Amino acid sequence: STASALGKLQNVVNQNAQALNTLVKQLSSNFGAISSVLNDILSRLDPPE
Amino acid sequence: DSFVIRGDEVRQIAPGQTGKIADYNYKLPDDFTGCVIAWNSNNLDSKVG
Repeated sequence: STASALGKLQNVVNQNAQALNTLVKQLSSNFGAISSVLNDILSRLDPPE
Repeated sequence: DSFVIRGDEVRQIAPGQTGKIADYNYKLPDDFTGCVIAWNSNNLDSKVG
C-alpha cells in the first residue's frame, strides 16, 4: 500500500538518467562559435576560420 | 618561384587566400613555410604601347 519506501534505488536510477540526459543535451551549445552544427560552419566559410 | 602580376593582385599571394589568381594560376598551401617578395617594375615592364 504505502509507496516511497524505496527512495535509494529510485534515486540512483534518477541520478544516472539525469546525468546521461544532460550529457546528451550539451550537444546543442554554441561555446562562442558561430553555430552549434558542424555542417553549417563547413558549408559557409573557407577553412582558415 | 618567380613571376610578374598586376599591382592589385599582390594581396592574393597568401596562405588560405582566394580570388581569381589564387585559384586558377598559383595556389599556396595552407601550412606554407617560406615567404614572399614583391616589388614594382612599372618603369621597366610597362610600355606606352
